[PDB]
This record gives sequence, structure tokens and C-alpha cells, in this order.
Amino acid sequence: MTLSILVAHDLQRVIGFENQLPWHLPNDLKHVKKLSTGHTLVMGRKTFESIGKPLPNRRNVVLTSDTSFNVEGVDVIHSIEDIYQLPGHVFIFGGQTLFEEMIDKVDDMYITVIEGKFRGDTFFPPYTFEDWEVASSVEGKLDEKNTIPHTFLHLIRKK
Ligand SMILES: NC(=O)c1ccc[n+]([C@@H]2O[C@H](COP(=O)([O-])OP(=O)(O)OC[C@H]3O[C@@H](n4cnc5c(N)ncnc54)[C@H](OP(=O)(O)O)[C@@H]3O)[C@@H](O)[C@H]2O)c1
Ligand SMILES: CCc1nc(N)nc(N)c1OCCCOc1ccccc1CCC(=O)O
Repeated sequence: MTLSILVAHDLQRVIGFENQLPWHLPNDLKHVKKLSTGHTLVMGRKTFESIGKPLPNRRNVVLTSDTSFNVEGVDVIHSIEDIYQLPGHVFIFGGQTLFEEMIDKVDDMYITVIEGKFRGDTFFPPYTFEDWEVASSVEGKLDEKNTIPHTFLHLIRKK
């Protein structure tokens, strides 16, 4: 399983609002860092500009049509087909455009379900558990810093 989706979405599959995350969940950032460190993130241009700096200790690949894009510490690709040449474990990082382009191609999905309803303008595509086996489902821990219930799902495409 070398090609995966990595996403956090709420009960209505909202993933973003005005180029930011609608929630603050440190546990989920830790989850991303644990899964992706030492591997490769592929993300759309808008998601990269939301993040600003590339994330440390992993390969950052940005998909953009902009031939002027040349950011220190960032690798640039210009086509969806470029993804299939990246070595190692590749995580599709978002945003909405990337997720829709890749949900039918990935081997598996690491989904953080945020158990709330936020205002969004960007969405993860609908998906059915008739196509996806639950490899694991783990409730996130609530504390002073993580106040929204959340569940970590690992889904694997059924054969
Ligand atoms: N909750 C999560 O898991 C999560 C994850 C990621 C992002 N987000 C949120 O989602 C929103 C951003 O998503 P978005 O869909 O608006 O933007 P995006 O997918 O991050 O970026 C869209 C851009 O990516 C480039 N791109 C996409 N497909 C391409 C293709 N086939 N060929 C070439 N370039 C391509 C284009 O850049 P150019 O216009 O430069 O060509 C396009 O404008 C924000 O709110 C962000 O916070 C949330
Ligand atoms: C941490 C959110 C997140 N969580 C999971 N499980 N998968 C993602 N693909 C994901 O999105 C990562 C890409 C977009 O992330 C952002 C979008 C807007 C602002 C900030 C960030 C991440 C950096 C941060 O939150 O400090």
C-alpha cells in the first residue's frame, strides 16, 4: 500500500473554510506527523499556501500549473500522472481537488473523522463502506487541548 489518502473531515465531509482548517485539533496534527514523517506528501497549490512552509522531515510535493513555482525545500509536479512516479509511500494531502482526483486510485485512506458540523467551503468526496474495509478505528483522546471528539479510521479498498 504505497498510495494513500490522508484527510480530516467533519460529519458532513467539510475539510476547509476560507483556506484554513475550521477546527483546531493538535492530536490530529500529531497523527499526520506520525504517519507521514520520512515519507512523501502530495498537495495542491492552495493547500501548500495555507501551510506556508514545507513540513520538516518528509518530502513535500506541490501540484500546480504555475511554471514559476520553485520553492526551497519543495518539489513541484504539474500533472496528476507525475504522482505515480514518486518513490516510497505517498500520501495525498489535499485539498478538495486532489482528493476528488485520487479517491478512486488510492490503496487506502487514513481519515480523521471530526465529530462535529462546521461551516465549510471545501469538501471530501462522498464514499461508501461498501467499497472500504475498516482496518482500524481508534477514538481520539479528549483533553484541554483537544476538545472536539474525533476518530482515526484506516480504510482499505475492498477487492
Ligand atoms: N481537512 C483536510 O484534510 C484538508 C487537507 C487539505 C486541504 N484542506 C483545506 O482545503 C482547502 C484547499 O483545497 P482546494 O481544493 O481549495 O485547493 P487545493 O486542492 O489545495 O489546491 C488547488 C490547486 O491545486 C492545483 N492543482 C490541482 N489539481 C491539479 C492538476 N490536475 N494539475 C495541476 N495543478 C493542479 C491548482 O493550482 P494552480 O491554480 O496553482 O494551478 C489548483 O488551483 C483549504 O480550505 C484547506 O485548508 C483541508
Ligand atoms: C492537520 C489537518 C489534516 N489532518 C489530516 N488528518 N489530514 C490532512 N490532509 C490534513 O490537512 C493537511 C493539509 C492542510 O493543512 C492545513 C491547512 C490550513 C492550515 C494549516 C494546515 C496544517 C498545518 C497546521 O495545522 O498547523
